[PDB]
Amino acid sequence: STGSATTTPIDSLDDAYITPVQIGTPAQTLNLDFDTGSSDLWVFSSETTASEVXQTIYTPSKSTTAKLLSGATWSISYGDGSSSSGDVYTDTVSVGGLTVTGQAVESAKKVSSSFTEDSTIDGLLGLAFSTLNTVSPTQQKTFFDNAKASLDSPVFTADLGYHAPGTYNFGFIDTTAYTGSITYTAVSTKQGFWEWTSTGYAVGSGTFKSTSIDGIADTGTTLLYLPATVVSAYWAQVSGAKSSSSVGGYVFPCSATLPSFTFGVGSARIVIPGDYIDFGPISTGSSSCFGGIQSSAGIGINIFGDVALKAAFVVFNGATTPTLGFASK
Amino acid sequence: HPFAXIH
Repeated sequence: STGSATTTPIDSLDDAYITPVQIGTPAQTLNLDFDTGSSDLWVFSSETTASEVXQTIYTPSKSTTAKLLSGATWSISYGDGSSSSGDVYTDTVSVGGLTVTGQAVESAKKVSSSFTEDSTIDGLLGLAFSTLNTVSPTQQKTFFDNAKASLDSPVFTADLGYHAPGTYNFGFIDTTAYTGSITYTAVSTKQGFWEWTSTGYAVGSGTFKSTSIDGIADTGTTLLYLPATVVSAYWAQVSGAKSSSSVGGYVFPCSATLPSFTFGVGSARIVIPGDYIDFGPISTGSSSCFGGIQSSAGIGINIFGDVALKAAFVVFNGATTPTLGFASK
Repeated sequence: HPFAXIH
């Protein structure tokens, strides 16, 4: 089997992407944030504290296929400080036509303020490795992990759009969705992430520096977070750019034409256009824009978030020894 | 309004 689903930016900044997910019988369609940086499928629900709901909710008592996983609870927090917790059902979950029975659907009893505040996101679908799942006492498998037995190939692909719709595919590689060939690179699962080592970087039309950058492919992070020295090298090529303590990162004049940023995948090179790094104005009509490449020093890990991923066709190969592929597009 | 998805 295969699935194919359209993913859409939630706003004009490409802050995040939502993808429809059908849960239960009859199907309840929720728009979830597919997150390769975590491993819980959790949803706003009829269980969620009413004052914390503003979203489409899952109602387990309206699904004939929902089963309570007795004694199971979950609790998660994320790098940006957001969090949620609750209890657990198994139910039928379909993404893009691909159906999994017995998927753990984590029903939120409570959600943090940032989730309440984002009317567009009805929950998360985690796509990192199942060792990160927060269900206790027994961790639950991701949608991808459960799907592998039926998939035509144990892969999914992320094709995120630049201010445009894109696609998540499960079980096949669409050879018309990218140019050139895919270059694959080793993944470490020791921390539960799609963790890999980039072979280096270049700024604009400058030289490629061979330097190992260990980081994660994270569709649930907006920006590209890289080592401080790498980020400083980038913004040195932007004449108005400065680090802003109050804004919390590099800012630059919105009118500037930015250089591209290239990262290495083995011998291959992925080029992030300058325009993608022009993230947006600090407020509507501001002359100051926030940069799309920022230091990873605060987060503590390098993160190839959407600014990087949307420049590529990205293959999450979930064979027993996983690998990560990138192609230009 | 950037997002940073597990801690």
